[PDB]
Amino acid sequence: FGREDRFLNYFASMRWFGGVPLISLGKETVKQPVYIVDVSKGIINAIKDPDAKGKTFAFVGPNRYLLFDLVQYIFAVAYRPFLPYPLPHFAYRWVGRLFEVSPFEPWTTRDKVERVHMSDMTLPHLPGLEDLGIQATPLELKAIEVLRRHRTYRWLTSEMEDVKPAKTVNI
Amino acid sequence: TYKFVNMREPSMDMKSVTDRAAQTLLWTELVRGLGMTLSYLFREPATINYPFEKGPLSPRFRGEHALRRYPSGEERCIACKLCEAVCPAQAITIEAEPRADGSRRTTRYDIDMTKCIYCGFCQEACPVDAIVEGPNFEFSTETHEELLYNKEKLLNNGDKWEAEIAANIQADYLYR
Amino acid sequence: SRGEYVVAKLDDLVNWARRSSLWPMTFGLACCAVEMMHMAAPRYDMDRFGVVFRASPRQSDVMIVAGTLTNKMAPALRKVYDQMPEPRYVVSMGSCANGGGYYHYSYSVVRGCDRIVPVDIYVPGCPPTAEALLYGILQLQRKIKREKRLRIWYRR
Amino acid sequence: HPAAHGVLRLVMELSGEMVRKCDPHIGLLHRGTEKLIEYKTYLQALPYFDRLDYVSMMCNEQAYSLAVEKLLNIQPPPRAQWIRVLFGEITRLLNHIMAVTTHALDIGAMTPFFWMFEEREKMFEFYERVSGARMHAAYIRPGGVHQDLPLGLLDDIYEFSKNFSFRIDELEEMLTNNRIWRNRTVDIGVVTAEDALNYGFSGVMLRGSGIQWDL
Amino acid sequence: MNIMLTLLTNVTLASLLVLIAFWLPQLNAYSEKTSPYECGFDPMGSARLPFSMKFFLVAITFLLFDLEIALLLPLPWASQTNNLKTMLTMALFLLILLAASLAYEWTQKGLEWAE
Amino acid sequence: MFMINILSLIIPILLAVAFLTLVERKVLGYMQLRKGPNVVGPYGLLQPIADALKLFTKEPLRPATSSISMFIIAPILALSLALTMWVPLPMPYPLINMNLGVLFMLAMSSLAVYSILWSGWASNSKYALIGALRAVAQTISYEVTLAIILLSVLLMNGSYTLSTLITTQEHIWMIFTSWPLAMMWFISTLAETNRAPFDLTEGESELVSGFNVEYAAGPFAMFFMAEYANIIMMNAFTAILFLGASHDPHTPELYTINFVLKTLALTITFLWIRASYPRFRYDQLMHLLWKSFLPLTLALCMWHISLPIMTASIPPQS
Amino acid sequence: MWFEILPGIAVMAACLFIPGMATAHIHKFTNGGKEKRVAHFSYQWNLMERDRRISGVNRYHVTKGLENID
Amino acid sequence: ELVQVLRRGLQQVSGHGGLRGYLRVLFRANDVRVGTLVGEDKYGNKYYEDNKQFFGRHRWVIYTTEMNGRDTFWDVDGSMVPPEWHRWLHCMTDDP
Ligand SMILES: CCCCCCCCCCCCCCCCC[C@@H](O)O[C@H](CO[C@H](O)CCCCCCCCCCCCCCC)COP(=O)(O)OCC[N+](C)(C)C
Ligand SMILES: CCCCCCCCCCCCCCCCC[C@@H](O)O[C@H](CO[C@H](O)CCCCCCCCCCCCCCC)COP(=O)(O)OCC[N+](C)(C)C
Ligand SMILES: CCCCCCCC/C=C\CCCCCCCC(=O)O[C@H](COC(=O)CCCCCCC/C=C/CCCCCCCC)COP(=O)(O)OCCN
Ligand SMILES: COC1=C(OC)C(=O)C(CC=C(C)C)=C(C)C1=O
Ligand SMILES: COC1=C(OC)C(=O)C(CC=C(C)C)=C(C)C1=O
Ligand code: SF4
Ligand code: SF4
Ligand code: SF4
Repeated sequence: FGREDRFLNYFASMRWFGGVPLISLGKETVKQPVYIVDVSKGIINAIKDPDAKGKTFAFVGPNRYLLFDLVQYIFAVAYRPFLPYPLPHFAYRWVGRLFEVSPFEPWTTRDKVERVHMSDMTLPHLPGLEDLGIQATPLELKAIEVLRRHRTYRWLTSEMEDVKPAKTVNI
Repeated sequence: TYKFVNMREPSMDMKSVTDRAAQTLLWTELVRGLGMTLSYLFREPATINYPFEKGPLSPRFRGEHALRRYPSGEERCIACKLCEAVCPAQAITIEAEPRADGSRRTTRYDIDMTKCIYCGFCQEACPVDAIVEGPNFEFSTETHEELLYNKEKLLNNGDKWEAEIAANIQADYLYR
Repeated sequence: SRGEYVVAKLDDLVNWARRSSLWPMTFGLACCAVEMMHMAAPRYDMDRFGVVFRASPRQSDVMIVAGTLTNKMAPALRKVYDQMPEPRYVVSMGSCANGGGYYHYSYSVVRGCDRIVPVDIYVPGCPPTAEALLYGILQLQRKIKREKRLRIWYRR
Repeated sequence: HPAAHGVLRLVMELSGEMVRKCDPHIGLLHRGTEKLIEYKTYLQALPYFDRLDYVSMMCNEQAYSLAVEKLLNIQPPPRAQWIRVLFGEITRLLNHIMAVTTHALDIGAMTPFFWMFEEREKMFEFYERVSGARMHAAYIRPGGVHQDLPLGLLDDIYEFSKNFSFRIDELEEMLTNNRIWRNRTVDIGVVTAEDALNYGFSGVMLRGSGIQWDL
Repeated sequence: MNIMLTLLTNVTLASLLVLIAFWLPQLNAYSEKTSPYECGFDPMGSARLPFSMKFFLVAITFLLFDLEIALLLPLPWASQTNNLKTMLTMALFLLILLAASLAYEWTQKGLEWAE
Repeated sequence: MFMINILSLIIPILLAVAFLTLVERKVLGYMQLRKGPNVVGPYGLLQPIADALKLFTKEPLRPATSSISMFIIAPILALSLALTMWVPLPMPYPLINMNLGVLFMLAMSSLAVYSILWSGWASNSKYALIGALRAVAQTISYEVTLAIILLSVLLMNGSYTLSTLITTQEHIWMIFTSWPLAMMWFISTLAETNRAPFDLTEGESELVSGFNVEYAAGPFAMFFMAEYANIIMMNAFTAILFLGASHDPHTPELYTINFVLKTLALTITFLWIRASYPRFRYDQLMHLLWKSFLPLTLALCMWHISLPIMTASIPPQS
Repeated sequence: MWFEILPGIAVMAACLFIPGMATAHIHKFTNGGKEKRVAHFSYQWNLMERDRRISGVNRYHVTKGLENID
Repeated sequence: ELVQVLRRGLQQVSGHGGLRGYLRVLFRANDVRVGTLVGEDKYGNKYYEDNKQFFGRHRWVIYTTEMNGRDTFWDVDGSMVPPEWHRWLHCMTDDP
């Protein structure tokens, strides 16, 4: 997730349709997003690390969220009215197939819908950011730098410590 | 000795007062300005047809830098480093050593054309007319690195522009 | 192929439209702006090429950095470059903008405007003559003539 | 800003459009010229004065050369002094053309700028023919001038001079008696002679208040 | 009916021009691009703060003088009455009263802007 | 068939505006000892096409602080009103024949100010707000005097129908009867259209771009086209009002050619005036319109009410 | 240039020619070729309505002369 | 005297080798003036002078349509002038 990402911007742009369609209301999906600067610093460190020759790393964020909680927090940081409604899997797939027809960059695809609803894997046997000397930045410290663009003029100056960070399903 | 620019007093007779009233109510001076613009409309414009027509220049024009040779083909530069010393912008970098035949010649001669102020001091300082500012001025590039000249580029510029540089020097060396 | 021909023709049309109407921002810094004015003067008449000054950044296509860029001004120059709608182009004109020039080693001078904004054309001189800047603008037009946006989009 | 005349941050406190306070912020073109001069020799520091006031350049060269000559206890030859004064008057013509035309352009008169910049271009040609640079000549130096005049320069200067007065007359016909110009200029920015003296003013900014002073 | 169709056609053309301008080209909007323009530096305050009006009294006088336009407009038809004496006398009375109100506003420094 | 008429009205007007941009640029250039657009197309004949194509392929911006609805509405209203103000013009036959055409032009022209007002307010920037306030001041300056001048001139036409003006000046131009009213009307139309010396709402040297400083690409081009169409339309209105061409019912093309030549002369005079003078202060415009134009306009309105009654020259069509 | 300003002026003049001529020809085409009738007042409208009723083809511009009164 | 300038324009049309050459020189150089040929390059550039024109317009060059490898029918630039004709064309000298 970052300024030019397709993760936070993707959910923030769903306000144009009026509601947020989520499969199973997003209560059966768990996400662990990671900050862009952390990934880039990890790449540079892996270049500069001689022990990372044949290794395989897994870059994950510090907190795990339910999809419903994550999207609710996203809409709260952007100060937009949150209208979540459940959409069945086949209907969402049909919507994605319809959007796939764009000759330009599609707004969404069936594969994108599949990947959004799929929970992040837990791979504790792989090295992570911490093994390269990186402390992963939580979403609650960098969400405003992405979602402040999506606010209206009335809420443009609101500070980051106003939107009450969300609940994490951790352990 | 001084003069006044705004120290006149208008007449107060009926004739001049009526002329001023006519000027106020019928806009005489505005019509005169319109007439001046109309006169300018019908003159020939001063525009020239660049790039097919060029602006006038002189043999003293200071354009792109170049390194010159003697008629035998030997380089004129003998690495005295006076151009480097005199350069107000520290745009010239020089390294030299004895050549294989024992000549005093440079191994590195660079001019940073993004540091250069094009003052012509280097060609004044040169005692053998080795470094000159040529007549070329149309050498804009697309990258910054293309404006960092080394010895090969300057020698190529000299070989390219010698036919004009020699004639320009012949017409002006008696003033120097 | 038909589509290749159509995208080539459309790219040619859009390139001609963009390079035949270039509007530089009313923006100058130092001595080189005087030569910019002389390029706007009757002798060279940049407006006869379709080149028109406009004050607002939102109504500008080209930005000509004509003068020394200092550290106090770099935020404002970057701000007005960012507020230009795309496509946009930058012309670095003169030694000061190209690499610092006479003030390269100063404590308050940015050593080239390309440390702040990307540059398309570098016009050398201190100052470059009005004809030199005109040559730079025509070179920028020739560079715009060579863009392949729709062909590359089709090739994706 | 088109009327900022370069790099100026005027922070203005306004009630409506009435100007309650002006705060000029400068230094957006501070290049640290004096320190750099401290790091150069006397001939190397000459081109900086070309770039101090880039509208009147040979005048700055003349001032710097006069200071260095005073410190050197030497005297330029008479021909050098005559050439210096001639090109100083040409430079004054250039500066006054630029100032008046850009003042009118800021107020709203766009055309005299275009009329007079052709004469400015011809004077630039004189500059180039005498030095090889159109505006940054470095011609005037603490010994005199760098080079002698080319064999056909005085005739061309005379040809320009015998005609410049008609251009001045056309500019005056455009501006001097216009009622809109007078409305925009008369009784605007009035400064008293005592205030002008105490505030450090010089040149026209003194002479416009009746102070009879000219260096 | 014809006027309604003309208005609809003009509005549709303008709206289609806007829609073409907004959906045809490539958009790249970020925070710095969409910020307010204040000549390169951030503004100090808000543009929604009160902006004092120095010609308010002239604005109210304009409100009052606009209705005399509605009073004077039917004059081309009023010129066709049989009693031209009364019509001319009352029209001149209205115009004289308007000029008198203008003179009263002028002499009491009403047309001068506040400082 | 009426839709074909609407298109045949509005498309040539847009083309004329597009080429008026080029003509203005070339006229100003030649008045400034230069040439003007001469390169793209022979004699710059393809410059307007390039300008339009470049403007409509550029990114439009929506400011972060802007009120989006009014921001988008304002250019639509501007161009719609600019196109609409053409339908009652008799050339020599109007698209829409109205009993009160002059009142229609008055009402729609006074409605067109809200485009500038709402664009400046919705931009939510200081320079745009200053431009909008200047527009308010300008409208207050010119509206009443313009209305009284129109009434005074039409007291000799006998009605508010625009076609009757062709019959009124069948033998003599109306300018030989009301040339002072014509002078004040010309100045008032310069002030109405925000043209030099009365272009305060933009004020390039003072307010960067003024009310439209936040607009870019197509929305900005819309304001530009509305402005130039207003210029052409107001000069055509002045030509119909004060320089009446003779109309032959069996050959209206002669009248069309005559009227087009006269309105082109007036538009070129507009460009001339722009090229010849400096700009006013917007309080000085108010003082000019209220302390010089208004008393003379009132006196001349009294004069033109009295004169037909004294001279027994009252026009028909009560 | 000064005569190179003339092609653009000619193009603008040609563009401005089209509205009036087009309106005249469209009026002529849809009114039997005789200059579309004007109804500023109710009397002229009543005249047109009577013309429409007596035309026999529901078209006002179809004119019946002295051959319609036997 | 209007007939005189119209006849001059017709002769300008005829002096470029017909309508085709006239239109070629109009669309390539945006200029239809006729001058005295001074010389030609080994690359194809042609040089013309006309001393009745004011200073700046009295000398010009019609560029070649094909330089070393590129087609210069439309894309011409001032750097295609060789140094000797560069000296002549910029009025640094009087001798071609
Ligand atoms: C219908 C409304 C919507 C669309 C509006 C379209 C408006 C009409 C299009 C206008 C076409 C004219 C443009 C072409 C003029 C170029 C002239 C020529 O010179 O161009 C040359 C070559 O031109 C280009 O290579 C190609 C230009 C056109 C490409 C194909 C035309 C496509 C038109 C299709 C229209 C359909 C629009 C889409 C509708 C939805 C390159 O020369 P140039 O560098 O300049 O000049 C050098 C300067 N010199 C002469 C002084 C030395
Ligand atoms: C001037 C007066 C005359 C003009 C009259 C013509 C008016 C034309 C209409 C005005 C719009 C013209 C713009 C043309 C560009 C198309 C823009 C958009 O509509 O296309 C995409 C629309 O596609 C969407 O992405 C989704 C595709 C399908 C949407 C589902 C709706 C249901 C339609 C059913 C489709 C099934 C097949 C259809 C055929 C039966 C959106 O992509 P987007 O990136 O955002 O926008 C940027 C466009 N870029 C890339 C060119 C810069
Ligand atoms: C038997 C008697 C019957 C009736 C007789 C009537 C005859 C009366 C004769 C006098 C009437 C003349 C009308 C003139 C109206 C205004 C004149 C005027 O004085 O206004 C000026 C100002 O007016 C202007 O100067 C105009 C300003 C804007 C000028 C813009 C460019 C000028 C346009 C060029 C010429 C336009 C040609 C107009 C007609 C065009 C064809 C329609 C006042 O300003 P100040 O000098 O500051 O004086 C007041 C302070 N004490
Ligand atoms: C007439 O159009 C022009 C301007 O707009 C008024 C300018 O600002 C400028 C720049 C000069 C001012 C003082 C910023 C030039 C050169 C110009 O030609
Ligand atoms: C000579 O004084 C100066 C100006 O006034 C004429 C300027 O406008 C500007 C910049 C504005 C235009 C676009 C050149 C500069 C840099 C300047 O130095
Ligand atoms: S011209 Fe001046 S600044 Fe340039 S290299 Fe020579 S001495 Fe250095
Ligand atoms: S002054 Fe001349 S000879 Fe000496 S190093 Fe420089 S180029 Fe060579
Ligand atoms: S490059 Fe030279 S002329 Fe240009 S701003 Fe810098 S010092 Fe002045």
